[PDB]
Amino acid sequence: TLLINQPQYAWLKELGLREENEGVYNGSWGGRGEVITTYCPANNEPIARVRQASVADYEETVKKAREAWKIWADIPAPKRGEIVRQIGDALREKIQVLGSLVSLEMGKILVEGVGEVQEYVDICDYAVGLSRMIGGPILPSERSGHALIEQWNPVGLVGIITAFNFPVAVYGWNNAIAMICGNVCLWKGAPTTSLISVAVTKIIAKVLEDNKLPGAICSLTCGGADIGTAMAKDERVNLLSFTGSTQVGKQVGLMVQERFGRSLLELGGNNAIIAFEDADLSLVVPSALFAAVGTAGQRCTTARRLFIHESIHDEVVNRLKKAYAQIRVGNPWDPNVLYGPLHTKQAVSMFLGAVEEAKKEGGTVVYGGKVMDRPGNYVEPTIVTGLGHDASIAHTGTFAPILYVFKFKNEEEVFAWNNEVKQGLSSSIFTKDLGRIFRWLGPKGSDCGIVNVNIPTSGAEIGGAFGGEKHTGGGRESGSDAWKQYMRRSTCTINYSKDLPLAQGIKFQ
Amino acid sequence: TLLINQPQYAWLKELGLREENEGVYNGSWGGRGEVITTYCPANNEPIARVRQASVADYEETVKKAREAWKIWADIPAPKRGEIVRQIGDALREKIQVLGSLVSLEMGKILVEGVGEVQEYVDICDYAVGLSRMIGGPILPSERSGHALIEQWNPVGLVGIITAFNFPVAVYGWNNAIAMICGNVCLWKGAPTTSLISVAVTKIIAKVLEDNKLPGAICSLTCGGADIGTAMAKDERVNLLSFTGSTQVGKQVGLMVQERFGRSLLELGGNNAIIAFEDADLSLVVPSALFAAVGTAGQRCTTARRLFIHESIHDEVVNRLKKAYAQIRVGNPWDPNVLYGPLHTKQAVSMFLGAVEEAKKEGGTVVYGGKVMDRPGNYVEPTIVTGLGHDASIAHTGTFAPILYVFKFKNEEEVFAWNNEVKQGLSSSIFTKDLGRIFRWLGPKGSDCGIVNVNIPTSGAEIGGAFGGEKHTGGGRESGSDAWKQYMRRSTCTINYSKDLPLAQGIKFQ
Amino acid sequence: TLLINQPQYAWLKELGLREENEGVYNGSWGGRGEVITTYCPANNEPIARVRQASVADYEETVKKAREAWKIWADIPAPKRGEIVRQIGDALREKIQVLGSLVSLEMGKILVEGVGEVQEYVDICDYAVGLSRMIGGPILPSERSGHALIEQWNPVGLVGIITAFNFPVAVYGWNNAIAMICGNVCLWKGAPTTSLISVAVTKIIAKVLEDNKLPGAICSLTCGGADIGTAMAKDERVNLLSFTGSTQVGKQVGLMVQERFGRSLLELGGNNAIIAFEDADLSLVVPSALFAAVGTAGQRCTTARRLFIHESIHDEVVNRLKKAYAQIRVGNPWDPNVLYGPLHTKQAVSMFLGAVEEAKKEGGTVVYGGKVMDRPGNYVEPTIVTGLGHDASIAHTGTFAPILYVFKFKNEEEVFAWNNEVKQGLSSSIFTKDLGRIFRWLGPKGSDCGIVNVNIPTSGAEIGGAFGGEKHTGGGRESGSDAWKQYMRRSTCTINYSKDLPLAQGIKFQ
Amino acid sequence: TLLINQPQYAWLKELGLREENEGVYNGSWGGRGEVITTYCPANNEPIARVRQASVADYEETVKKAREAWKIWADIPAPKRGEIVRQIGDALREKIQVLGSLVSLEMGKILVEGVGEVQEYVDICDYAVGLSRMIGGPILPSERSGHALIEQWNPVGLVGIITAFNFPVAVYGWNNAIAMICGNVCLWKGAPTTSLISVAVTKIIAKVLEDNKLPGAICSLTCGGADIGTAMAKDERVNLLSFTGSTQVGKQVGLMVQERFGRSLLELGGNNAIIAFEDADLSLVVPSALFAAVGTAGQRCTTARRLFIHESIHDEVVNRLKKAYAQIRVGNPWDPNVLYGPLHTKQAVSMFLGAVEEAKKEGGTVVYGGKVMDRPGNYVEPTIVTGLGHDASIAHTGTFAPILYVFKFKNEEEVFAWNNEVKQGLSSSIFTKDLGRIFRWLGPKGSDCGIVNVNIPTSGAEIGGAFGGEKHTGGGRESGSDAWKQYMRRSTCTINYSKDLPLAQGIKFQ
Repeated sequence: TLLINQPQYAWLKELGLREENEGVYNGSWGGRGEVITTYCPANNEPIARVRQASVADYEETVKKAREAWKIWADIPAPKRGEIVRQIGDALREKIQVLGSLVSLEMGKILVEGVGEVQEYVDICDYAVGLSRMIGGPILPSERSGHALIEQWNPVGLVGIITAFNFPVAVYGWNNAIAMICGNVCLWKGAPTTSLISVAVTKIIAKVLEDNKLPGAICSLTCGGADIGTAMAKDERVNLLSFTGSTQVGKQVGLMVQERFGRSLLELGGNNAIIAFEDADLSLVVPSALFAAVGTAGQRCTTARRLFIHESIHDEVVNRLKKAYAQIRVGNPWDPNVLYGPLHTKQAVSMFLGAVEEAKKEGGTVVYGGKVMDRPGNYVEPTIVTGLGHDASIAHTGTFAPILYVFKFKNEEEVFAWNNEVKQGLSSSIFTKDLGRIFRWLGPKGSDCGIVNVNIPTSGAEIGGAFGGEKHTGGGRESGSDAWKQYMRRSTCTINYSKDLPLAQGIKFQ
Repeated sequence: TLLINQPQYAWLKELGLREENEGVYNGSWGGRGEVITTYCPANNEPIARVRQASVADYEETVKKAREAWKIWADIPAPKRGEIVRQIGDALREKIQVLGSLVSLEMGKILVEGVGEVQEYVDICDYAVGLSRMIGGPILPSERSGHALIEQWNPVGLVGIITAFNFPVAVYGWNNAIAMICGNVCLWKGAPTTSLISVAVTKIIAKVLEDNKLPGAICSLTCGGADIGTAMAKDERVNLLSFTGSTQVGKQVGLMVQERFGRSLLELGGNNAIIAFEDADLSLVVPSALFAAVGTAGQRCTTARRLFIHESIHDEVVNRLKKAYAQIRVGNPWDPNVLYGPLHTKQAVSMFLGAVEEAKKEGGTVVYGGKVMDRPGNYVEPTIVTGLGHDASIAHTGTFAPILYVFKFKNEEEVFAWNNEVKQGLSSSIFTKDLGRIFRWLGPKGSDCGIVNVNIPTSGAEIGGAFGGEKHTGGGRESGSDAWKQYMRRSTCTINYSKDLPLAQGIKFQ
Repeated sequence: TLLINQPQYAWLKELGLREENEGVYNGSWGGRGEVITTYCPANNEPIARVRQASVADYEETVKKAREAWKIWADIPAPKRGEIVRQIGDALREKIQVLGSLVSLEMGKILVEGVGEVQEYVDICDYAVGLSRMIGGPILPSERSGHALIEQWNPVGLVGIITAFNFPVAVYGWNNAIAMICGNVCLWKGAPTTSLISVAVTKIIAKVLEDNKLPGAICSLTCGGADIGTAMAKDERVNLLSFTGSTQVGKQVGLMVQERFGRSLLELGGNNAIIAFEDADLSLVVPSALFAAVGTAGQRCTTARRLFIHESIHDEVVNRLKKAYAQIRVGNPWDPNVLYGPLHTKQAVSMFLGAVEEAKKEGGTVVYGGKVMDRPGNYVEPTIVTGLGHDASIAHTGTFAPILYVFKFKNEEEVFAWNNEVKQGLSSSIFTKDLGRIFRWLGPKGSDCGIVNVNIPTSGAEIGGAFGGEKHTGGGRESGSDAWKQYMRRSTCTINYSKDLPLAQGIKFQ
Repeated sequence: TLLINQPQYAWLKELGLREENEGVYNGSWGGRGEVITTYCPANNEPIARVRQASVADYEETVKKAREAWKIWADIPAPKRGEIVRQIGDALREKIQVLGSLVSLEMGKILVEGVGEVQEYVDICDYAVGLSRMIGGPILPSERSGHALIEQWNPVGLVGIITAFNFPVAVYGWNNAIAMICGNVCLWKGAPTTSLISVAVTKIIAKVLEDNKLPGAICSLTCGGADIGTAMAKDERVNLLSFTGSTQVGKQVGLMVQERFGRSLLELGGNNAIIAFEDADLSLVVPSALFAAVGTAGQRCTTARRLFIHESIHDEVVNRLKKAYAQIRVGNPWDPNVLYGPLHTKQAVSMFLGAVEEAKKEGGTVVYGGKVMDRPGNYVEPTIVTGLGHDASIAHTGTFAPILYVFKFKNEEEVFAWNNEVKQGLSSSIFTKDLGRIFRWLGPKGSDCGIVNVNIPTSGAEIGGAFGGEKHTGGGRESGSDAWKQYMRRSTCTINYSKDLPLAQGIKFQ
C-alpha cells in the first residue's frame, strides 16, 4: 500500500528513507511520539511513515543540542563555513532525488522542488564566504587609551519551525546562516512534510558525523503544535525562527516575548501587483499568471490582489482568462505540468469557502472556482472580479489559488490600497514612469519588505534579506545583514591604559 | 511654597517654566488631564505643576503627529539632520540651566545633569553626519537586466516612553536618531520628571517652529501608566521605545507584539564587576566605588554585584570601606557633592527593606545601611558581604545604593555567575590576562549587551549601540546601526530590461 | 590703488586681511618668499599682497607640522571631530564676508562664493559624526584563540594643493576629513587666490589656538610651482592631495610614485551632457545652460560637450541660444548677476585661441565667441556647432566657456563618445527610458566618476565620494569611504591563546 | 634527461604537461616566443619546456581578452561567482599533483605546495559569497526627488604579474577577486615557474570551456621583463597587479602612473619579530624558527629581523640554535622535510655574499652560513648576532634564510627600529602587556600592512586584505574590501522628479 514499497518509487531509498522512519535526530535517531503517515497530494496515497518526537525526545534533544553547542561555538567561524560548504555539496549530490520527494510529498512541480533544493545549496555557498565576514566595527573611542569594539556571538540554540509550502528552502536559509554564526539548530518542520525533513536531516547528519562533530548541532524533532509550542515556551531555545500562518505566528511571538526570548517571524502575505496604464502588458499578463498560479498559489509571496488601471482592466482580465485556459494540470512530477495539487484536502475545502464567500461579498468568478473531479487535492486556478478593494475576503486572504482583480484610477489611492491590508510581505508595480517607480520605493510607497518593479511578487534572491512588515512578523532571512538576528551584539570598551580615574576628592591608597 | 515662586530658583524661568505648565505639545500647548506637582528630592519641597494629558489630548496629539509625518517624511534626510543640528545648538545654549533642572527635579549631581544634556547634544552632532549615510547596499542581482537594492524608510510614529533616572538623555538618543530617519515622535516621560520633559520639549518646539515645521514632529503627552499603556496598544504607534522597569517593559512588549508593532526595550540591569587576582587594585577600587554610588545607585548600569577573587577579597573590601567614608553628601547642585538623594521617599523605604532583607539572607553590612539624618531622600551608600552569589536579593535586587560583594576562585564559575541573573545589561572584568580578556569578549564570556574591560559598568559612549540582552529587553539605542530599528527595510528588485518571462508553453498576446 | 584701501571694500578687514599679508602659518605667521599681488578679475584692480613661503619657511613648516602630529594623533577621533565642529561654526560666522572674498579675488558670482563656504561648513558637520565611525571590521579568524581586526591609523602629514576655481571647498573637503582621521595638513593654494587661502587659514588658526592646540595641525605655505614640487618630492609629505590640471597632476603623481608616497589626484574634466529624444526639453535647456556657463565655465565639472539626438538638435540649440541671450553679465558680487569674468587675462587669450581653432576645425559659432568690451576679463559664453564628436579641440578641451554641440542617433555610439576622451570626471544623460538609465549606470555605460541622470554635470553633494577616473587621476574626496585615502590599513592577528605552534618534529625546550 | 620523460615523474602528465608546452592561452594555445626550460632547484635537472609569448602573441591575447570582457561584464556577478566556485572545485581535484609541481619547480616543501593551492581554493569559496555582496550604498540625497547611489563596475582588463615564491596563490588571490568583479585577466608569471602557470591555466581553461565562456577571460602570456614591461605601458591594461621586487615594482608603478592606469603593488618585506621580556619563550622560539626558515626564507613575510629584549636575548638565541640544528633538510617532495633549496643558484651566491658582508660588518654567525654539499641550491639556515639594528646588510636584506638578531631595551626604540626600514609589509610583537599590544596597533605602533601579536610575521588569512605600506607598494589583495581596487566607483545622482531648475530670471519655453 505504501508508495515507498512500490518499485516505481524505489528512488526514495536513495535518500535513505524506508517504510517507517525515525523522526528524531540528535546524534542518534529515534522517536517515541505518535507515528505519522504522510500522503501524496497528487493521488492521496500513503508514502511512508515517520515516528514523531515524544516530550522526552524533545527534552533529551534540547539538552544534547545545548551540550553540542559548547563544542560548536569554539570552532572558528571560517571552519564552520567549511562544514556548511560540505552540506552544500551533499545537497548537490542528492538534488534530483530530493526535489522529487518535494514534488511527491508536498506537491509542487519538479522544477520548483529541485529549485528549492538549489536554493538551500546556494545559501550554503553564500554562507561560506559570509563565515569569514560576520562581525562588527572597531570604532574610535572618545576616551584616550580605550578601545571600542562591537562583537557578535551566537545566541546558542536556534529553534526553527517551518511550514509545508517550502519544506526545504526555509530551513536551509535558517540552518546555513545559524550554523556559520556558531549556533546549534533544532528543526520541527510541518508534519505533512515529515519525510522531507527526515531526508534533509539525514543528508546533514552524514556531513556532521564524517567530520566527527556532534549531530545535535543540526537536531530534528518531528512533531505538530505540541512540539512547536514547547519550543516557543522553552527558555533553552534562544532564538525561535517561525515560518507559518499569522494566527499561529502571533501566538508564537507572544510566548517568546513572555520569556524575553528572540523570535524571527515570517508569516502570511496578501500580496498585490499593480498594473498602470503605461505598463508593458506583454509583461503584466505572464507575470501575473505565474505569480498567481505558481505552486498552486501556495507561496507566502503568491500574487493575491491584482490592481489594474481602469483603461486596461478589461483587456488584462480577458488576456489572463485566455492564458489561464492553457495552464497544464497534472501530476507534479510529470515534466510538462505547470500546475499541481493543493497540499491538503482541508485546503481544497478552504478554497471552496473562499470562492463562495467571494460570491456572497459581490464578486464574480470569471475563471475557475470549482474543485476538479479527479484524484488528489486539485482545484481550478480562479479569477474573481468586481469586488471592492476593501472587501473582507480580499483583506483576510486565503491560501488558495484565487486572484482578486480590482480597478484603480490614480497612483495615490492604489499605493494606499496596497498598504491597507494587515500583511506586508511582497508588492509589485508594473510601470515605465521613472518618478512613480522611485515614489513606490520611497516613504509614501509600498510598506512591504519586498517592493518590486516590473517583476511579480515572488521576485527575490538570496543576496537580499527576505521577510515582511506588519502582520508578516518583521523577521528577515538569508542575505544582507539578516545574520545579525542569529547573533547577540555586545558593545565592548577596553581600557588598556594605566590611567586611573579621577579621585574626585577621595583619598584612595 | 513652590520653589519656582522662590527667588533663589528664579533660574527655572530661563527654561520657560511657570507655576503651572502645559504638559501636552503637538504644535499647540495644552493639557486637560490631571494636574501633577513634582517635588525636589533634596528637600521634599514642591517645584511646580504640570497639566497632564487627558485621553482626548492623546487622541488629538497622535492625529497631529501623523499629519505632520506626511510633511516630515518628504524632507530629505540631510535636511532633517540640519534640524537636528540646530536642536543640538539649542540644547548647547541651555546646557547649564537645563542640567540644573535635572539636578533639582531628578536629584543627580550637577556634573551628571549637565553631562546628560551633553549626551543629547553629542547624539545630535552624531546624527547630522548619519543623516547623509543612512541607507542600504546596492546588491548585484543574479538576473540580467535587474537591479537589487535594499531601501530604508521611516516606520512613522515613534512613541518614546522614558524613565526618571535619565530624563533627558534616553529621550535624546531616540529623538535624534528617529528624527533623521524621517519619523515623528511622541514622548511620555516619567511623571516625576515632568518639568524636565516640558523644558526639553520647549527647546525643541522653538527650533521646529523657527524652521516653519509642524511642532507635532516632536510631540509630548505627559502622563503615567494610562498614557503609556495607550501607546503600547495604539496601532498608530509604529515603534514604541520603552525605557523602564522589567515588570512594566514585559507587559509593554507583550502589548506591542499583540498588535504586530515594533518595540525597543531598554529594561533593568543587575550589573557585575569582577576583579581577578592580577587586577590593578588602584583601578578596581575607584572604578567600583564610582560605578556603585554614582547617581545614588540609580543607573540602569549601576554596579550591583562585586565579585572579588578570594586572594584579594578582604583587601578590596577594606579599601572600599575607607573610600566610602570619604564620599561627600549634599545637595546635588552643590559642586563639591558626589552623592545626592534618592529620587523618592518610597525608594528610601525600599533601601531600608533591601538592607534588612540582605541581613535576613545572611549578609553583613560592612559600611552604611542607614538613612542619613538630614532633609531629603538621603541614604548611606552601602556595602554588603557574606551573601552567596545565588542569594535572592542578589539575583533580583532593587534600585538602591547597595553593593553586594562576593568571593570567587576560578574564571569559569564567575563568568557563569555574571550570566546567571535574568538581566543582561552591563558587565566588567578587571584583569591583565590577555586570554582571559578575549574569552570574556567571546562566546563563553559575558552574555551582556555591554562587555567592559578595566572600566566599570557605566562605560558607554554614543558611538556604539547601547542596550542589553535577556530580561534587559534586547533593544539598542544611539550608535552603530541602531538607526535600523527606527526604519523599515525593503528589498527591491527592479526589472529594467525589455525581456519577457518564458512562455512555459502558453501562447500570450 | 589697492582695493583693500578703498572704503567700499572695507569688509575685507573683517577677515583679518591687510595691505600686505603673511602667507606662511605653522603656529606662527610669516613669509620670507616673494611678495605676490592678487587682482580682482572684474576690474583688473590689485586687491592686496601676500608674502609667500621661502624654502626655509617650508622646511620649518613641515618640521613643526610633523611635531604637532605627535600631539594631534594622540587625540581621540571624536575629540578631533569636536575641533572640526568648531571650524564649521567659525566658517558659519563669516560665510558672507568669506564668500564675498571668493567673488572678489576669484571672480565667481556671490551665491556660488557663499555656496563654496557652505560646502566646507557642510563637510565639517558631516565629518563630526564620521569621526565617531571611522574604522574597520573585526573579522572572524580561522585560527582558534585568535582575533583578527582591521585597523586604520593616520598617514601623518597630508599636503593639500588646490586650484583657483574652487579656492575654499576643495581644501575644506581634504582638511575636514584628513583632520578627523588624525592627520596634520599643509596647504598651498593657487597663487592667484592667496588672500582666500590666508583668510581661511586665519579662521582655522583661531579655532586651533582657542582649543590650545598647535597651529601647525593646519599649516599654510603660499607659493607657486616651486613649493608644490617640493611637496611632491617630500618624503615627509605622506599623502599629497593635488587638485589642478591634468598636465601638472601627471608630473606630481609621478614624483610621488617615485618616492613611494601616496597621491590623491583631482584633475581635469571634459564633461558631456547627452539629451535623448524622450527627454524633457524644459529640463534640458536650463540644465545645459547653467552647467555650461556657471562659474563662466571654469568648474572641473563644467559641461563642455552637449550631445543632442538628431531629431531635437536644432530645437535645443535654438532654445539654448535664446536662453543664453538672457544671461545677466556684471560684477560677480552685484545681485542678480549670473555671469562674471574669467579668472585671468591669459584665460581670455586662451578663449580667443580656442574659438578660432574651433572655426578652423569646421565648427560654427552660433552664439558668442568674442571678448566683451568692458573692464575685467569678460568673454561671451559661446556655443559651437558642426564639429565632429572626435574633433581635436573637443577632445583636449580648454577652460573657456565654450559649449561644443554634437548630433547623435543611437545610445551605443553616444555612450562610446562620452567615454572616448582622456578625462573621466562628470557625465549626464537626459532621458525617461528606465532601461537606458540603468545601462548608463552599468558596465557598458558612463566611465566617469560622476554619472548623473536628468541633472547636469555639476550635481554632487558631500554625502558621496567626489572624483574621476582615467586622466582625472582617480582620487576621491568628501563622502562615502573617501576617508580611507587619508589613513593606512593594517590587518592585525592577535593570538590570545596559550596554544603553542605545531612542533613539526622539533624538540623544543 | 627531461624529468617529465622519466617514469617516476609521469604524474606531471596529469596536469596536461608535456615535453614542450604552449605558454600562451587566450582561448587557444600557442607561443611563438623563445622556448624556456625550467629546472628543479633541488637537483638542477630540467623538467620540461615552455614556449613563451612573442609580442604578436601578446597583442593577439590582449585583443581577445578585451573582446571576451564584453561578454564577461554582462554576466551577473553571482553567476560569475558560480564560475569561480567551479575553479575552486577544479583546483581541489588536482591539489596533490599541483602541489607536487609547486614543490618540484619552485622548491618549497610539499605541505606548503599543497597549502598554496588550498589558499587559492579558499579564496574561490570566499569570492562565491562576495559575488553576491559587492556594491555600494544607496545614500540619501539632500535634494528632494533625487536618488543618490554608489555604483561599482569592473575596470576591464586586469594584468597580473606574479613572482617565483608564491607561483599559484598570488595569481589565485587576484584571479578569484578580479573575476567576480567582472574583469578579465592576463597572467604573466615568473619565467622560472612557467610550468606552474601553464598547469594552473589549464585547470581554469577547462572550467571556462565547459561553461561555454571565452577562455581569454583568464588569459596567459608567459614571458619575462619584456612582456611585463609591455603590460605596464599598455593603456589596454586597466589594472596591473604586480607582485615582485621593490626595484621592478617601482618602475612598473611609474610606467602605470605615466599612462594614468591603475596599479596594485605587492613588493618586498624586511619583516621584524619583537620579543619583549614578558613574552612566552615556548611560543617565541618555534614562531621565530618557522617564520625565518619556512620556504627556505623566501616569503615576502619571512622573519628577517629578530629583536629580543636584553634580559632574554642569550636564552632565546641559544634555544634558537638548538632548534635550528633539528631542521630536517631534503628534497622538497620527500616526506617530513622542513627545508628545501633556494630557488636559484644566484640566490645561493647572494646568500653567501650577505653572510660574508654581515660578518665583515661585525656580526657573528652562531648557526649556519655555509652552502650545503649536495645537489641543488641548498644553503644552511643562518642566525647572525652582534650587529646594530641599523647595520647595512640588515636594512638591505636578501631573499636568503639569514636571521639577524638584535638587542633592545625599551618599547619606543624598538618600535622605531621596526619602522626604520624602507619596506613595510609584516611585523610582530610577542608580549603579554595589554597596553603595549594596543599601542603596537595604534598610530605610534607598527607602520606595516600586517601588525601581528604573538603570531609571527607570516600570520595572514584570506579574510583580511593582504599587503604592505611604504616601499612595499600599498596594494592589498584578497580580503576585506580589497575588491574595490578591481572596480571603478561612480557617484550617481538620479533626478526622478518633474521639477525644473530655478529660472534665475531667464525666460525659458
